[PDB]
Amino acid sequence: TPRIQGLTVEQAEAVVRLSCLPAFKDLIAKVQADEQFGIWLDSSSPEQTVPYLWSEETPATPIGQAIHRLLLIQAFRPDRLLAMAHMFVSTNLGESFMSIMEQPLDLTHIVGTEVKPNTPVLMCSVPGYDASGHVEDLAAEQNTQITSIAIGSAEGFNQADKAINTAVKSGRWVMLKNVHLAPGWLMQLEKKLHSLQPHACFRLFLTMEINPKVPVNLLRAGRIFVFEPPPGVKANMLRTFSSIPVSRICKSPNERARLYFLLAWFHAIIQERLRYAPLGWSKKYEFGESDLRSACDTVDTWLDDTAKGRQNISPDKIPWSALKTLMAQSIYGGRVDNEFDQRLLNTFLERLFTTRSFDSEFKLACKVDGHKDIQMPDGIRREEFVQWVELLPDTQTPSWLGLPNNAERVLLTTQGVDMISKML
Repeated sequence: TPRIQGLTVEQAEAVVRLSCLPAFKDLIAKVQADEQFGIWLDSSSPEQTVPYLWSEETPATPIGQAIHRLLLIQAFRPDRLLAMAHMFVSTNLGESFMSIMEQPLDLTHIVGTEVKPNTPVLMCSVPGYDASGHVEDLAAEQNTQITSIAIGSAEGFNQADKAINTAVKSGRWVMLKNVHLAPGWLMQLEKKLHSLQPHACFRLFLTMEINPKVPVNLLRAGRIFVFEPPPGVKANMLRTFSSIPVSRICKSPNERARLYFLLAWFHAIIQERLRYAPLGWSKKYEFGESDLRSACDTVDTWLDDTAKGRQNISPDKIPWSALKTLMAQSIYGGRVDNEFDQRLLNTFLERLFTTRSFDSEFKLACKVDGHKDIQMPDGIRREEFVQWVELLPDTQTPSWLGLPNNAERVLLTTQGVDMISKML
């Protein structure tokens, strides 16, 4: 592994890792002859501007050029490997091959026609996301009665059996909540379903969170439907503001809405900071909806005790140290194991939760991309806050979190080496 100027040791190792094939015998010579090679290495999207580095004697096919680009990128810039696998499959299978999935999933016709009656609609949902909105939208759009139930008891078992016996003849779209908590009942449902003769309009939605306790034969005979919470600080804040009711945030005093906005921003920034582990947190915790609910109850009761029904209080009147200590030691620092992670949560709360965050000068996230800054909306109402989070920029660098801007890059290169291993 030599030290090529402009190439890292890993890049030279990957050059050796591909250099057993006659397309790139003199790839070191080609790279050292390419003057704009460093500029291309610094490019934001190098896939569309791959320089001519493959050497051959014949006019190569577009698939050959695409795989030459893939070879060179795994040599040099492995971060863009997933996006150029996207355009590589676009090269040899059409650009509209995956254009349905870089697009919100059209569930309606697919579940109405492409799903067998005897194959239940496996309603997979990652924890933290609830997909009952989709089945409610479907039920509203066909305008028929739907029995959405929660399976958590023997009475729930009996009602589920009665509803299944009704729906197997009525042809109904029936959703069964949190079925992953009863693996034995799920096994019973599957082994009955394999012998069932369902209606041509009857399908079962099995809303589950990711657990390895599910029946493998149900996964055999199931129409899997995996969703995710859409990535984005904006998406997390909109989800938080959709879950939080309007009355609770509009209730007096008028700084309660600002405190809830601070809570939503903090929860969104930590939850988005989970997905860039290990640099965000040293391990993946579960900052969930119950954690947000505990935080909301804490701030609600402490602000109620402080204000005692006052329609306005001073920015210095708010128990900032009380909320800081409750967050860091009981709400979100309880699951924190390492003291380094505890200190990190403390520094988040020191920056965010303070009395200095009620003026126009303060910034929610300093040095976004080194030059831009984000400032709080000065409105005092939930409508103004939700308008500010609607009108946020679509771009979201890791400096929004506080991670350096190359956090997305290191996540991409870890995803690329995982792509290599998973396809191996």
